[PDB]
Order: sequence, then structure tokens, then C-alpha cells
Amino acid sequence: HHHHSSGLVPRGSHMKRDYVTTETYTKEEMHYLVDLSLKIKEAIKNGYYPQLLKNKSLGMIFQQSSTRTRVSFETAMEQLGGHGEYLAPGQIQLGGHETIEDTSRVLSRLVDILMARVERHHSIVDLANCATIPVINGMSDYNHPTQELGDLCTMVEHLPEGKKLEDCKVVFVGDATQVCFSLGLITTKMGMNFVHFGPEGFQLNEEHQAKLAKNCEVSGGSFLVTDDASSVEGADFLYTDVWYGLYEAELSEEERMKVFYPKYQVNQEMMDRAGANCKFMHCLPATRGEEVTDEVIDGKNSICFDEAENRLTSIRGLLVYLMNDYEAKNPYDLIKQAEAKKELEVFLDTQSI
Amino acid sequence: HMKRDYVTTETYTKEEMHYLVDLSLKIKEAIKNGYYPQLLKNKSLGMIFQQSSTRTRVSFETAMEQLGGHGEYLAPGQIQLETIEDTSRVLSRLVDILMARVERHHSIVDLANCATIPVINGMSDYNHPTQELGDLCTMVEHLPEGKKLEDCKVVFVGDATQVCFSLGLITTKMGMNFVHFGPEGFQLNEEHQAKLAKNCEVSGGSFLVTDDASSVEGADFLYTDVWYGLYEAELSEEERMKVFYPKYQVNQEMMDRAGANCKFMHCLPATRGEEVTDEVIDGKNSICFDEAENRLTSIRGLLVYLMNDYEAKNPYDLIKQAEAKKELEVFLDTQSI
Amino acid sequence: HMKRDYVTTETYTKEEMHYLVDLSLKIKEAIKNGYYPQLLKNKSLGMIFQQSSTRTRVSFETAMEQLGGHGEYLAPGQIQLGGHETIEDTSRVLSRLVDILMARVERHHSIVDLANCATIPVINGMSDYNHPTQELGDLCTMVEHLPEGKKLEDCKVVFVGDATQVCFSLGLITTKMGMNFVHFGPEGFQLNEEHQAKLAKNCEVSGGSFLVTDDASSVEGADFLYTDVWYGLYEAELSEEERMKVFYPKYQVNQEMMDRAGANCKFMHCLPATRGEEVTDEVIDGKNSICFDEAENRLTSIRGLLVYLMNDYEAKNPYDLIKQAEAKKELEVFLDTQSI
Repeated sequence: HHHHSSGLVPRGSHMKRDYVTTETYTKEEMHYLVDLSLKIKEAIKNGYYPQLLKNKSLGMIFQQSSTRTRVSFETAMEQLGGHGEYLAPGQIQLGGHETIEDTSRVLSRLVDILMARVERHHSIVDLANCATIPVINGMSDYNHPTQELGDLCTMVEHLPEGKKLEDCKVVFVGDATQVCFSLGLITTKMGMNFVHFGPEGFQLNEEHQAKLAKNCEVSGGSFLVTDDASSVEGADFLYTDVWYGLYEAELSEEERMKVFYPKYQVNQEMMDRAGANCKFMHCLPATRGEEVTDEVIDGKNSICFDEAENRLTSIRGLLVYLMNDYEAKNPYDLIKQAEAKKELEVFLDTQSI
Repeated sequence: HMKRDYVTTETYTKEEMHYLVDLSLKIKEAIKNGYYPQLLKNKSLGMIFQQSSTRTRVSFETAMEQLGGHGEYLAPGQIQLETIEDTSRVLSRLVDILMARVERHHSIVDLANCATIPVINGMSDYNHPTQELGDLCTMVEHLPEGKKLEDCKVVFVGDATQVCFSLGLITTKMGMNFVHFGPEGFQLNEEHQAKLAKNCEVSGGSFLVTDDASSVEGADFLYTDVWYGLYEAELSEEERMKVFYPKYQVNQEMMDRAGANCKFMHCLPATRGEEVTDEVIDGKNSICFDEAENRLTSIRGLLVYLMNDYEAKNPYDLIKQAEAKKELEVFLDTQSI
Repeated sequence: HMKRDYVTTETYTKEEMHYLVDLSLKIKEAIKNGYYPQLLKNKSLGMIFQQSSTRTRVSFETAMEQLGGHGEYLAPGQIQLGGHETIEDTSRVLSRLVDILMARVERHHSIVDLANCATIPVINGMSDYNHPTQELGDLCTMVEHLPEGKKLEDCKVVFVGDATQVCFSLGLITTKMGMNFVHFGPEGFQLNEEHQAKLAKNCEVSGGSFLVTDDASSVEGADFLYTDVWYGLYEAELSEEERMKVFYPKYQVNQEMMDRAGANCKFMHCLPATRGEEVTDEVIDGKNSICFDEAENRLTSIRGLLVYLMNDYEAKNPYDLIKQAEAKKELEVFLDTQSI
């Protein structure tokens, strides 16, 4: 161990940068990312595939399979001229008998950048701390930062009418999942008005609100209540996730229904209560009938699928940022490069067995 | 809608299939000779398997690489086929084209119907259309002597597997002479022959019998698959032998009975000793491995077609594209954090 | 004979290995500095694992990408090497679907069966017998680390512990290069006479050496100290405190052991390492540890190995530039003029 302290963020490096949570990024930095991500989107949307990552190898570590997340990366890489390497849940070990210190050190010699969908957050940062190459947090038990950004992009693309974002209201209904926390962590970052409404039992905790509070002391934001049918009012965006528990204390079936199926379900009535043109968001996958009725999710005001596409939109740009940044800081000697190339040419042109 | 799928060859005309064979083969000849046509640069294909299939996987994964693309493998469990409506809708935003080796055919078409991107049927419980085409290419490459195809005889021996049905579905499409011979219990059913019949009412084809050692005669191509059942009533070891090991096994005698230069075909994998003896499959008249290579030959071209087709219909604004590119350049050249 | 495989370094001469090291390293330096030699454009490599191995998988998968190619992963179950479909069959059809083949096989016999029946080059990811793609990664590593007017042919490489295939391979390659090899290890776990027979044969050609049992003396004057793990043969995977029983007297690489060897004896481990067992942390994380460079070189070497085998395959099987040119025009015209 470092014998220090370290909780939830990684030690920074002077020569590389990670993406473990948005707590390490400023409002302006996130703005940069959204613009970059979106400029790239518009290029690819129109047939130009920016080869910003030619020949670069990304290692993907999953401890819990996630198709949406996997294909998003695997694809983002291809479009930009690179490759995504899938180390299936078992394929890897991460902490199986070989210390993360070891795994991190050797992975740094074999790929150009790292992403990991880890079970316990602690180990995603352990990885970010011990690797010499950029590390991205696919999602932990704590937050989902690659989603915070996908959703930021989505909201930007959908402001309706001279609301400037800083004055939009984003409301999250249901369980305090990491998706939930992340949404608050990002909206407050951007100086918006956030609110998590949800059952006395399943609200974001004081230790979490502590972080949200800190955010607004800097941006001009806000948060929270418990009494539904009132905090949804005037919402510009209504966001929900699923009711299952914590992939360990989960699936009580009719027990989920017990706690949430009074209110907490996003139906047309709930939608209307919020606003005439309140757009609906869901990180998917959605159990239709539970946290949201079909008429809403398949409705004219649903953007959950644009949002879905934007999961890629944002990882596309996030990869570019981290790599570009890594190259400054670690820039190639154009001379050494030129010689290395000639040396190789000559060898190939002249030697054989 | 503005796109096209490949779920069964029932939706394709003889001429369209001809196109495909030609395209597939022209591409084959280029790659055979060191030119790799980058027709799919940067395009992402999502591969959904519900039953692992290495031959089918590596075929696609490879086809994509050669054409400048990538194949993404969603392992049997990795995926899910969340209502298909949802899965289809969001997959359409993350890849350029889709292929799926599905257990129940119904769901492969549900996918094709709900996706906005082209969908390809890796193989269902019903048919195997990406094999119909691989095999067409193979037969074309092997006509011997002023037979023009439309007048070749293709004979399938054994169980009425989807491979079997597909073979009939394609040979009749092209106006050839098809025949499935096989045990009273395991012949293509009337609902299936109905389809075959319909094909010939348009092409000039033919089909079927039960009595072996006679329908093989004059065959130009002798084709078989394996005797196991339907991956669920995965038939009995010595019970398979019970029904098929009288005749129904392709041995030299059976081969000779068919024709002097009747070529042998098998979609593989082959249980040697059962549906075919080694002297046949490893024989001078076996093309089962060219056929194998052609599994790729055809998906190579199939992918190109669907994509090209998708681009017409959904063509890029060269202007919007040019600006989008400049915009990006400027941003990268001037902005940082 | 119109293609070449890489199953063991017993088929390669010292000079050939030298070629490989040079090629591998020239490529390394190019990539190290931002030039990605596209020597394998559009080429497809099929990777067959029967026992998952992330380090080996991502090494290949990556090597291919850098060189303009692709690595296809046939997971342990995905494939079947000898599953109801004879290797003869599997080999024949794999040869029509990829450009080159690698396989981490359980039983060596089947890796060679594959090499024999495939028409495309075959690489041995690692069998129960040897680990040839590691022999080369480690050769590169030692070259990059000679300290001081020792020329390699006169370096001493010492392997401590169990006679694993990694062990055998190390001796197989160091003797190949005319170096001084030694495996020290417990009376029960030394390289056998059938194996030393091969090592001997190597030195009758290169000027090498090998072996003892008494530790704290054969380590002396070592330029490289190398170890692997104490588990058994992925089947008699030993015993927890039974491994310790046999090896935890000596046979553990600690600073004392390191010092005993030499002032600047560099430490090597093919990884993964069970820290505390075959090596203490102060050693593996020490100033004289190169085990991580060595790790990077696993790729450094497969990078070049793939290039050699493919280049070699193209000589021998060269494209008709004319046929190629026409094929291309034919295709263009078809695409420019035909539709449905």
C-alpha cells in the first residue's frame, strides 16, 4: 500500500490524466469535453471519421459484463482508427493473485489507455494510481462518470427555448443509484438545479449531498426533497433508473414494488405534472411498467435513446482528450522517430533469413 | 425502410442473388491477389451469438478487417435479445450493421424489423441464408463442362436441417434441379416444399424423393449435413445410426452411383464415419473446404452490398461533412484545457 | 516448406534468432517513437486459447493493431481444436479464414499437429512443453541489459525453482546463443536428463553450459537471476503449504540471494509473481529488477515474430502483381457500373 490514506479519487500524475470521477474536472474542462465530443459527433454523423487514435490500443476490463458499455468503446475506437481489447470478466484477474500494482504496471506496457467496469470503486482508483497510462472508469459501485458526460451532451442538445442550462431543472426519481449520484454530481458541476426525490429510505446520503453542496458553493446550483408531486414541477428534464438494489441485495420482486409503486413511477400524469415539454431521460435498460410506463418512454418527449447514442458520443471524445493530453507530456522525438523509421526500412530492405 | 436486411433469400430475386455472387467473387479475386478493397472503412459490425459459432464468428470478424472495418462480438451471455424493441433501437445508434446467430428465427426478424440498420441472419432454427450464398458461389466456381447451372442437379442426403432447407431454397431460386432424399420421417415437410414449389413456378426448378440409390444418379453436387437432431432433441447416439446408417451415408459407392465427377459438399463440421466416409470427404471430388472458405467469400460481399445499399438511401451531405471537418480541425488546432 | 512455423526455437539457428531480436527491436524503437510500421495491413490472426491468458492475449491483439492488422480471439470453449472435428479438419479450414495462427494449447502434441496440418504459419502461445514466444521476449530483454563489455555469449543466466516450461525454454534459448545457463533447484524438481540432453546438444554447437543442485554458490557471478512460480503442473497444482515445504528453505529470491549473485545482477520473472514466495518484494520492486521491461518485451517480440512469419510466408507465396492489378480494375468497374 502507499501507507497514505486515499479514498475515492486517484493520486494525480504530472504526465498523464485519468477519468475516475468528474470531481477532478472543472466546469470549463467539462465544457471542453462536451464541445470536443459534439464536434466529433457532427463529423462522424456526416461521413468524416477523424482518425485521432490511429493504431492506439485500448484495454477494456470488465468485472461485470456490459454490452452497451463494451460496444460503445469497441466502436468508438474503430471509428477513430484504433482498437478495443476485451478482457472478459474472468479473462482478467485484477486482484486475483497478482497485485493491482503488478497488473497495472504490466498493462501499461501493453496498451495505450485503460478502461474498467469494476465492482468495487476502490479498485478502479487503485488502477488509475498504479498505471502509467490514462485510466477511464467504466462504472463502479460509486459513480458512472462516462455517463455523467453522455448525459451532459444530451441535455445540451435539448435545451428548448432560451433556457441556458445553468437555469434548467433536472429531477431524478427513484433509488439513489450511482447513476443518480453521478447525475447530481454533474448537474451541480455545471451550475444547474438538481433534485433527487425518492423514498425516505433511498435518498442520497448526507455524505453524498456533502459533495453536491460543495459543487454548488462554486457553481450556483441546488438539490433534493422527498415529497413527490411537487418537486417535479417546472422540471426541464425528468430522469430515472431501475429499482433493483445493489447487485447483491437486489431483486425482491414485489418488494421493489412495495416501496416505489405508489408514486416514484414516471407515467404521463407524472410527466404532465412536471412540465408541458419536460424531456424524459433513462440510462437504460428500462423495466417498462415499473419505473416508467410505455407511453412515456416511447413518447414524443422521450430522449432516452439519443442519450443512449450519446453514451458513445462522449466516450468517443473522452478517449481523444485523454490521449491527446497524454501525448503532450509524453511527446515523440521527431528526429529519433525519423531515424527509427529509416533504420527499420533499411533493415527490411537488406536483411533476411 | 431506407435500408435492407438479409434474413432469408425469399426476399431476393434470382438476379439479385446473381449480383451478390458476382460482387462476392470479384472481391474474392482481389483479396486472393493482395488487394484489400477498403469498402467498409471505420464501419462497425455488431455480432450477436446466442449459440457460439467459431466458423461463423471468425468469418465475420475477418471479413470486416479485410474491408477496413471491425467486428464486435457480443458473446451468448454478453447480449440479451429489455424488449427487442429497445435492444434494436439502441444497437442502431452504436453500430453500422448487425448480424445475429439466433436460436429461434422469430427473434432474428423481430430484430430486423425494429433495427434501423441492416440486419443479417447468422443462422436460425429455420434457415441459414449466409450459407445459401456461400454455397452458391462454390457451385458456380465448380460447374464442370458446359453445364450452365440452371441444369445442374443438387442432391441433399440426410436430415431435413435448416442447412438442407436453405440449400433447396437457393437452388430452386436459381432454376436448378433440387432433391432432398431422406427417411420417411425426416424429409422436408409440405409447408416447406410449398415454398420450394413456389420458387420453381418462377425459375424452372424441381425437387425430392425417398428412395435413395436412384435419386443420386446424375447428381452434379452431393450435399450432406449431420444427423444429430434439433439442438434440444439432440438425438441419441446409436439412435441416429438406427435411422440413417442403412443408406443415407455418403461413401465412395454412393458417390460413384451419383456420377463420375459429382463433387461433394458439406457445410461442416463433419462427423467422419457417420454421414460421410473419409475416402469421400478427403477425396479428389470433395470441395467441402473451398465451400468453407466461401463462407467468408460470401459474407465479405454480403456486408458490402448491405452497406452500400444503406448509404444510397442515407447519403452524406458532402457540404455538411466538409464543414463538420473544418469545424473539428479548428477546434482541435485552437482549443485546449 | 512454403511457409514456416514457430513451435520451438530448436528449429531456429543462433543467427536466425539474432535476426529476430534485431527485427523485433528495430520495430520497438519505431513504435516507441511514434511511427507505427504497417507491415501487416489487413492481415487476420487467429488466436486459439485453451487456457485463458490475458498477458498473452492482449499482447497479440495489440501487436496486430499496431501493425495494421487484427487479432481474432477464439475463447477456450469457442474453439475445440480436437472436439469431434479432427485437427486435420480444423487446421484445413482455419487456413482459409485467417492469415496466421497462434495457439496456447494444453498438450504440446496438439500445437504441432496444428502446425503440421495448417497451410498458414503457426505460433506456439505456450504448451505444457515450452514457451518459445517467451524465450524471444526474454532474449530481447537481456540484450537491452548487458552492463559493461560483457557480450552476452559470456553472461551467466541462472534459473531458481521448479523445472517449468518457462525454465526449460530459458535454457533452450540461452544455450542457443552460446551463453552460460544453470538451473538450480531441489533434487526433485530439476530439468530431466531427456531435457538436459537437448541443452547439451545446443552447447555442442554454441559454447554454452548448465546446471547444479546446491544453491548459494551457483548464483555467484550470475548476470541474470530468473524465477517462475512454485505451483505444479496445472493438474497437480500442488498444495499450499506443500510448495513452501520444498522450496522455502533456499530457492526464494530475496536481497541476500541477490547480493550473493552479484552487485548488479538483474532480476527476471515471466510473471505473474506470488510475492513472498519465489521472490521478496524488495527484490522484484528493486533497482535491479527488469521483470517489467521483460513483460513489455513479451509484446516487443511477438510484434517482430508476426512480421517475420508473414514476410516469410509472402516470399514463397508472392502475389501476381498483374493478376492483382486486373482483379482490382475488374472490381472497380463492377462497382462503378452494376447494381440491384
